[PDB]
Amino acid sequence: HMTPLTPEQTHAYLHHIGIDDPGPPSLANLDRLIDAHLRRVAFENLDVLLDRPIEIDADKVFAKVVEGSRGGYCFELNSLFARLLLALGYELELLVARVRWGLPDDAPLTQQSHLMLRLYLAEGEFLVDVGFGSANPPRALPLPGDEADAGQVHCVRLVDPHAGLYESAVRGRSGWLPLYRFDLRPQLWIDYIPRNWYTSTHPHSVFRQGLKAAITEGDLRLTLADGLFGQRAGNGETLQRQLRDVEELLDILQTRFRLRLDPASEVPALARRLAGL
Repeated sequence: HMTPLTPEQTHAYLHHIGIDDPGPPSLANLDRLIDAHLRRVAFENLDVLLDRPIEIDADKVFAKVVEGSRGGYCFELNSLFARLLLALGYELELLVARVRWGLPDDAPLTQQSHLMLRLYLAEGEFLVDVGFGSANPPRALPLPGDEADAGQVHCVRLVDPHAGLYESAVRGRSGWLPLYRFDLRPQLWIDYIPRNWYTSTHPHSVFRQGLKAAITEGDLRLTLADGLFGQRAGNGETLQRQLRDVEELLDILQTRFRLRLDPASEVPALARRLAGL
């Protein structure tokens, strides 16, 4: 069940991401939480690479992220963030999407396989995502946005009114490039159990095939794709560098991505696993 965090949990989470007083529900306050979360809590699949189970129950993700100083992927980060938002008094529904990022509109259908959130504020409805990784938006997106506003590079658009089909997209030269497409059917939390099981254990899951990590630092979105370290200014000049050795990779994970890795029970096994990347 999707129930809010406890007060003690709320406090600790807020402190972890560097917000002292979150203020009452509003778009400005929501954006502050989102921005702080993207800078503190990395998107990462390290546990999947260690063949550790990804558990999505509240207390388990809480302990991993807040108490353990680790990140996770969409079913971990967006569910835990949803529970914080519920505890802060926001009103939301869970949504699910089919991921299209980096695919031509020709490519076949993809699985419903990303969790994101629909927020109902007095001032309008917003799509909220802190768990999409490299291409994650830096703020809450009005649902839908305004395609005529050039400031809105990320934009939610109704693409098939008949089918109630929306996309979260980014402004391209050749048109809008979808991150993912979805309809507005609210989701029950238990229906993400098979979705999470699939991404964490299915041998064809992209999360089992290499390292993927992302975090916001300064003006930049930092990413790792296996040993390739990227820094994207967000309008999209990106500098990239192949990391030289596992030692460099491990140092960057612990510094730039802010991950706490146990020197005995994690780092040695990770050094071996990452060496092939």
